[PDB]
Amino acid sequence: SRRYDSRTTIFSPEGRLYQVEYAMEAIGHAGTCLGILANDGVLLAAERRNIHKLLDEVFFSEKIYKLNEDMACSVAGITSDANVLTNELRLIAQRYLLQYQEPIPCEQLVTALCDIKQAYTQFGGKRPFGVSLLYIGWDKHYGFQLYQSDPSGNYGGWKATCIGNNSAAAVSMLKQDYKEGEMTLKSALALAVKVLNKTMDVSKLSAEKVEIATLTRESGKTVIRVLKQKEVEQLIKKHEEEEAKAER
Amino acid sequence: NQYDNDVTVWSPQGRIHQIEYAMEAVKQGSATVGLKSKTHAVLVALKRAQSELAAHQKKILHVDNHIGISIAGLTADARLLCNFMRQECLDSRFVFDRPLPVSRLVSLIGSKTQIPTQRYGRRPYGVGLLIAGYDDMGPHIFQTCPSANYFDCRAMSIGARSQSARTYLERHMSEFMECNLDELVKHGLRALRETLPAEQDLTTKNVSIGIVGKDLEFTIYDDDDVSPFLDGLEERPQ
Amino acid sequence: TTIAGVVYKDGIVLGADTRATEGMVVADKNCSKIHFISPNIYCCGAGTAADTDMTTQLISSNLELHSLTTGRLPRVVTANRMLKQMLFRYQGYIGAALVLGGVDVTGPHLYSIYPHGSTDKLPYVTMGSGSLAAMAVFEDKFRPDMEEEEAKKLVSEAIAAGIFNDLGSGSNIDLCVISKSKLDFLRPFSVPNKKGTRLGRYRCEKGTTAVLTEKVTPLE
Amino acid sequence: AKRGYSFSLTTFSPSGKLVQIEYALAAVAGGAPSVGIKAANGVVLATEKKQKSILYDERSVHKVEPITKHIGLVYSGMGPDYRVLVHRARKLAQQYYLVYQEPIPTAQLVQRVASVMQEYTQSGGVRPFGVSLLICGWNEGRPYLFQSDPSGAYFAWKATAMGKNYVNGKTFLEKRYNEDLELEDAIHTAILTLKESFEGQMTEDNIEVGICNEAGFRRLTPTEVRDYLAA
Amino acid sequence: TTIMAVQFNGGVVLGADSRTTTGSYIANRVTDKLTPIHDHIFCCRSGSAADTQAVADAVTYQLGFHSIELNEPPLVHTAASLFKEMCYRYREDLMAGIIIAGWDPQEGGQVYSVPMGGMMVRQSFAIGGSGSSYIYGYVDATYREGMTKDECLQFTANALALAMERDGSSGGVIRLAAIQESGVERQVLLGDQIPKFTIATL
Amino acid sequence: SSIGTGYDLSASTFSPDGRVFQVEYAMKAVENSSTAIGIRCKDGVVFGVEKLVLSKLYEEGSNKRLFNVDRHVGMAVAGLLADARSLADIAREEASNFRSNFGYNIPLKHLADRVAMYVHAYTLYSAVRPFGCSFMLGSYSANDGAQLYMIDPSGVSYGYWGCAIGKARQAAKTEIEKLQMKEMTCRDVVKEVAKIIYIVHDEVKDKAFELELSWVGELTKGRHEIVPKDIREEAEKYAKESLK
Amino acid sequence: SRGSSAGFDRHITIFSPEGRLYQVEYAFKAINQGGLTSVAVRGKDCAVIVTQKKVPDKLLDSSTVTHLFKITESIGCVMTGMTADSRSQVQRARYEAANWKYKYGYEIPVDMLCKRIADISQVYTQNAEMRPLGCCMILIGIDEEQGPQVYKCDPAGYYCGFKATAAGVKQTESTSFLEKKVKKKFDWTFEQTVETAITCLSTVLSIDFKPSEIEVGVVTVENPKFRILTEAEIDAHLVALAE
Amino acid sequence: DRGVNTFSPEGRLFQVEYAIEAIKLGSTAIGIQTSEGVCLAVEKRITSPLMEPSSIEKIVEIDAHIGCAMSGLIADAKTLIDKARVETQNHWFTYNETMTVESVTQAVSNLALQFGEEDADPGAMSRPFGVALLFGGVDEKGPQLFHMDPSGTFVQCDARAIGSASEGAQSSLQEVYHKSMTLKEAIKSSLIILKQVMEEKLNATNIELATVQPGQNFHMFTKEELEEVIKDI
Ligand SMILES: *[C@@](C)(CO)[C@](*)(O)[C@H](Cc1ccccc1)NC(=O)[C@H](Cc1ccc(OC)cc1)NC(=O)[C@H](C)NC(=O)CN1CCOCC1
Ligand SMILES: *[C@@](C)(CO)[C@](*)(O)[C@H](Cc1ccccc1)NC(=O)[C@H](Cc1ccc(OC)cc1)NC(=O)[C@H](C)NC(=O)CN1CCOCC1
Repeated sequence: SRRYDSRTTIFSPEGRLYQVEYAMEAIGHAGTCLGILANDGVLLAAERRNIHKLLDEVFFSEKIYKLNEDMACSVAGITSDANVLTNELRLIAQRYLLQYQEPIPCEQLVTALCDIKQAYTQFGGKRPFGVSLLYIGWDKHYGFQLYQSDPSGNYGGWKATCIGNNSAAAVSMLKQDYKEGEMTLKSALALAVKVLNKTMDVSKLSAEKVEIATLTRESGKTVIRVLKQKEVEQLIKKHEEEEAKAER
Repeated sequence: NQYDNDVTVWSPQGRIHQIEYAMEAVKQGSATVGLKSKTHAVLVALKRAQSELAAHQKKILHVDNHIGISIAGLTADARLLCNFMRQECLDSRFVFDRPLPVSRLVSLIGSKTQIPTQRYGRRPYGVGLLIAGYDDMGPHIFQTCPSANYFDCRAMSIGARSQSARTYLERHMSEFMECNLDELVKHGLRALRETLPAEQDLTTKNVSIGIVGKDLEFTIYDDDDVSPFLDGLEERPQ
Repeated sequence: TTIAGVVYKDGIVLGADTRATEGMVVADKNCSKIHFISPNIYCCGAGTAADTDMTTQLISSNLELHSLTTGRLPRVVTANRMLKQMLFRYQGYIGAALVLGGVDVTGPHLYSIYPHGSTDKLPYVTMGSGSLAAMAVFEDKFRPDMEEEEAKKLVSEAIAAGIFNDLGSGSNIDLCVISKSKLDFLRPFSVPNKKGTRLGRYRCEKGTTAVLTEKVTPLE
Repeated sequence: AKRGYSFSLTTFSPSGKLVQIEYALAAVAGGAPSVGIKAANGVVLATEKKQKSILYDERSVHKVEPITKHIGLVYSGMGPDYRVLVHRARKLAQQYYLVYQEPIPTAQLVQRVASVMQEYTQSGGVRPFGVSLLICGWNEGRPYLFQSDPSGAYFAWKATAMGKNYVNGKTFLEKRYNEDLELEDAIHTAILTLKESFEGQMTEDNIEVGICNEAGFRRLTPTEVRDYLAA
Repeated sequence: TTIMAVQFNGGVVLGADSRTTTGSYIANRVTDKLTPIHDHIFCCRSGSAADTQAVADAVTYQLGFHSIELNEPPLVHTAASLFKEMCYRYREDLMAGIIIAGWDPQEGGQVYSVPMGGMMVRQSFAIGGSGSSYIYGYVDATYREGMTKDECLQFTANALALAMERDGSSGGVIRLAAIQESGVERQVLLGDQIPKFTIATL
Repeated sequence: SSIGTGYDLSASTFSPDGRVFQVEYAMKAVENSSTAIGIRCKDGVVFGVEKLVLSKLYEEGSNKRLFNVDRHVGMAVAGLLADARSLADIAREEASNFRSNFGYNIPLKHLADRVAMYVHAYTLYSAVRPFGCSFMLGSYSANDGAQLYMIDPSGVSYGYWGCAIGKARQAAKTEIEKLQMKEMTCRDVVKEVAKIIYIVHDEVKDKAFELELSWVGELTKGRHEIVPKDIREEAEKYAKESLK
Repeated sequence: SRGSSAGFDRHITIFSPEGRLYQVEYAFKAINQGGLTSVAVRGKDCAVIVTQKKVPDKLLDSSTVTHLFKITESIGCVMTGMTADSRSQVQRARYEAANWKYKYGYEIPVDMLCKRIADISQVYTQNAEMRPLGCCMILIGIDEEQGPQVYKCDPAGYYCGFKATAAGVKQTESTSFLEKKVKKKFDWTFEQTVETAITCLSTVLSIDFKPSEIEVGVVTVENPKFRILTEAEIDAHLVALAE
Repeated sequence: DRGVNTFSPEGRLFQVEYAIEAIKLGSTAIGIQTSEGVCLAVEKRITSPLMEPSSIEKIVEIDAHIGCAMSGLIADAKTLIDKARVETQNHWFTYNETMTVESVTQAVSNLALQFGEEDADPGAMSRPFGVALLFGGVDEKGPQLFHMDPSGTFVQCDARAIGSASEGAQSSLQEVYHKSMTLKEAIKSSLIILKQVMEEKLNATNIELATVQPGQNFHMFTKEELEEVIKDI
């Protein structure tokens, strides 16, 4: 029995967790997934890996999951593990609503799942969830928010972050253009197209290959919207006009 | 070398090393002797001083009014097993109001000691006992091992250098039955004497005696209680 | 309720009224009491309505699971066993009195199942609070190996007797005919009772009710 | 005397790959080829059922199975694993019907089945399923075709092929598939996709095919297969 | 109910009425209270219809598996022992008065009584059910040592007819079953066939 | 029988040629232990065991390898005596459960099947190890006659006219094939059982031994009993006389 | 790559780089450890099972040495493989069959019984704690709807219906014999089916059997009861083959 | 890699043997049993002047008549000391009397080999306790001193040392100890032997001293109490 045990919840001589770190390597293979926080809203923009000609396209989205009436998330990592965690997030959000009759605040929802993910690293002898998540949402405590999750169970609030393929190269590209306190969803989308175009292996960048969703506040209630085909096409060709303008 | 980690692993020779290594603990423990007559059953035990400034470690334990045990091996395993023996005895007197027959208790040990030797992540009981008892069938001397096997004995000795004690009991086994209580104990500690190196002999410090029989219940004699038996020290020749 | 079943020449006829009651008031004038179990077996239900619905749906579900595994048409005995062993296990606390009927590879079979889990196999059975009235008709008019149209008439007359005599029964007569090659689920087989036409007009005209507050919410 | 291991048998490698899932994917790749095609009018599932001996009875076991009156399944890879997923899917479909009194949506069934497949990649003392599923359905006046793989990920397809020579099968499909073909034509190209990866020539007892439309899901009879087989 | 089983040389004779009551209403006027458990083993059921039925179905399952595993034709005593275990363990929950009667190649014809308590006793003849009260006198006066199979059939039919005559919760049709080495043979008595003992008053 | 980079460490693991070595090594345990035989006569079954004495300090009757499972069933063991006793306890309990459920003495073939199913259950997992014990079961009935069964560490059960388990099992079976047990009375068998044991016993390599004998048959009214000292001592006299 | 191994894929039921399950494959070679061969042939209105009956010595009571087993009154089987594993699978088959009738009110089909055993066998092929059963079951019976059935289930969990089958050492050589015989359009009477079963096992081993060397189990439409032939009746078929 | 209940070819349990090795890394402790009482001494071994010496407690009272000194992996002793405290109070509740020093020692010793992997509870011990204990107390049988080790073996000692320097301390006790010395001599002897083996210089802060005697309860020595005995150079 102990012969076949691979000890997933064990410490390295260095003082680290191999299975967590190896799970982190898995995320770096999944589609480039980024999100940035603006003054008037917040958005998620992800690279789609389901790009085959013979795919059907049944759902409203591929990697953008709706969790709450005021909250949405995107995923980088193992797709199947993501479906487990996102379903659990919906359950956590509903338990809060059952108990307090108010929407779950963004941090409380993130931390709740993160405590589950941490548990898998400490006890049970099972493999960690190979998923990193980006959370966008609104609550009456901090307003528009953006969060990030790790297989370790770690979480963090960000003004702008990226997870997945070419995570490192996208973050330094964000540092270049992001302006804190003066960012609008208008320019936020422009930044989103800018980063994805350079980081993705495709140099043309069609609407088929990217997925963008926005979280806004319209007259009291929260609006989560996944951008249509032509709406993305318009943002991409606008970026080309700024690319060809770089003859100065 | 790759079969000696668990009890559940049979070796190509048809042996279980974990059971065999557990038996080594009995050899590593201090020597003790047990013998019987037609009326009495006597346990003699040699106590060990960890660093002769601490008291000599306990060796003989109570089980019931008619049963007492001598230990060899792991103390903590000895107490654990003794509590089981005490419990089964108390159960018998509760339900039937009669003393539990020695043989029946010993066979209950044979079943309890077996269970762990066949489950993964378990270990054998690292202790060998010498059970002295008296019932309807007279006096009894029984031996248990880390292997759930048990033995009905005329006389028995287990522990370090118990081979020399065993050969003395071999020589004098034809005299034990018709012989009296005072002579039985003398024969017992004379066997226990043979285990000791030629320099040191028996004292009021290092000898423990347990006696159960027809007239008296199981009694342990330790320090000043052991001196009437030592008075009559025949002295050691070699 | 009034529910009844008959075994005729070609198969089974099942009958039921359409009255549901809460206390001594009619809750539903047209409720479905003949339930689907399988494409070849149907089951009538009486007593606690909710118990009737859920017990009949669970077994129907369990038979579909069974018939998918076997690839064969399910048997009326399996429906009988499944219903019997459940109702017994719940010591009669599930108040479902049942009339089970269907056509097998074995042939036409009819059962009556009691809330406590006792079953009877008979050519004609009645259950419900109108059972006595319905059973009287069968004892008087039933004949062995009768024709389909004749059996339809018999069962309907039995249900009618339950309707016009038992206060717990009323409204429409439902039928279900099951044979070796055909199934007729005749929902309103007979409408023997109708509401009298309101020849007086009481239509409350626009603006005859005083309002205190109004809010209009537009939608998509 | 029985127990059960608590530790995962599927773990992350140094490169970040779940080795057992990729090894299970090698298991489905060596299995009998199967094809599925959505036809905006119906769905066709067809699979190679090459027997071996003729001593085997062709009508005894099925590769194309109904989950319910409107959903069907086909597989590639290991027979025994697939059958477990069939009984599990049938149960899930019934759980839904008991609660909502409405036929389970195809998308909803696939998700619930994929979750079970996901469980066997993280749960203690088990290996993943060596099967990829082809699920077809018709609900809300629309045809559906899904794929569920060993990891528990699912994909919506217009047309796809799996098992032996699935790469050539898919390239054959993208050249031949029209997003406006009727069911009759869809069945024809499905057998043609199998023909590409067959060798040995086809009989009506040599392959298995099932259809799904507004009338429900059913298995095509050997007489009907023979009629389409006049290529 | 009324139920009855008589042991003869080569086997047993079983008899029951056909009435099932729900209060004062006959829910089933033609009931088969003689339940087959195995090839040669039968049981007579009285008391709760649902209770006795469930026990019968469990004994059939239990004895079925037991027989196959043992590879012998099942003992009547064994079938009676399976009834006893259930009727004794759940005596507070069940209302069952069972008579187990049958044949086996080891002990021949056997009749066992399992009353409501869950005790078991072998008898030459046994009677049970509410109607059995009215026929204790007759059954004790009529029974003779070593009756033939045809006489036992007459004996059960007579006793039951008298019981159905007086008891309200008994009536309908007499069902008889004869079990011997050769197998089981069944017959049914209707109206005229029931032994008439005329209404005896002024 | 060689490869052991795994394969032979667990009972839940097959070898590449399709063998469970843990069961085979468990069978080696019974091969190392002293020989035990049993013979089915016309009117019962007789058991005989060579009990090797490790020390003369053990009482005559210690390490008894003969067991009473039920009032009508006997048990002779070979191999690891610890496992043997626990298997006897299982057999005891199975036999008593039958009486408590069905009211009569358990038929031997059913008891043998039940116990063998238990034995087999210890050959399938890594959580447990197989029993290092082979045992024989004997019973006599007026309705069933004489019956003798043997169960090995794998869980295999067979009926025997004569059977040998232990160190010299193949050496003993050649001596039993010489006997006409089907026509013999169990009074004559005792003599012959003792002879076979003495022949098979190794005089120089193994030390002194005690002969244990039990029987169940017509002579013992169907009850399994230890052979009386006067009859046992007669057979030992006869067995030594055969060594001319 | 062919014959490749990673980790403990040859010790527990986990996938190899090729996608194989070596422990299950080793369980198939464990069937041949018995050294016996079984043959099953389906007739027009019957189903026949035949097996080797190797009793090495006088000391064994030959009535207890068998691989033919009754599951129900109407369903019998032949076990090929490890004897103790075989017994276990039979007791489970007996259990599932009796449980089926109790729950559903009718007798379990040969079709359904084989499926259930194969489903149970699947659990051992996915769980690492226990080995698969190194044995093979061939069930026969008259279905009250379809007629004579011959079904077989693997340690892998594969199951199928058959016109004829074999199991054991000389399996692949005797299925090759059965192929030739089935392609020839015979009149599959009881006589034809029993004799085809015997001659298959006879020519595949080159023995010419004595009545004590084989055991035969049959199921007929005229008698759905599972029946074992006995030496007297087997010899009758053996003397008839002298043509 | 093996299970925690694996025997060495010599007949010892690996984990139990290695748990004894952990004591050899702990701070040294001395207990002396005399006719007038029992004294317990232990070195604190402070690594930083910023660390509060009053928070390092290696001698704790179990009851008014029983004290305990510990050496090795201090963290492990938390449960052993707590279980001893619960046992003494349970005994008073049931029997209206104080537990004997031997009884308490035995109760704690029962917990020593309560570790394992398979066949375990939802919170069973995974390994032995890496501590040695010295139980000093007074009951009807006068004053006694008991020593428990990870194996479970408990024994009465006239004088015993446990820790990293228990080698030289035990042989030094076999020179000074007389079986009729006073408690004042016992305290003097123990502190002398303690300073002989300590790396740091002995003062009234880096050590801990406690006494239990038939006259009065378990007494923890304060700074001033220590100064009185430390002054003897
Ligand atoms: C006739 C009408 C009874 O006179 C039938 O048995 C009928 C069965 C039916 C009706 C509709 C749909 C399917 C089947 N029974 C009823 O209509 C039933 C009558 C009833 C009331 C109370 C009872 O006491 C336990 C038993 C039977 N009506 C209902 O179930 C109504 C709608 N619901 C309730 O009265 C609520 N009850 C349920 C039981 O627990 C107490 C509250
Ligand atoms: C005679 C007729 C009466 O004593 C028989 O014992 C007969 C037994 C029988 C019936 C059918 C098939 C085989 C054998 N008993 C009955 O007909 C029985 C009478 C009875 C009712 C309740 C009892 O308490 C548990 C005991 C005996 N009738 C029934 O079982 C009928 C079908 N069901 C009901 O009466 C419903 N009851 C159940 C208990 O709670 C009250 C409602």
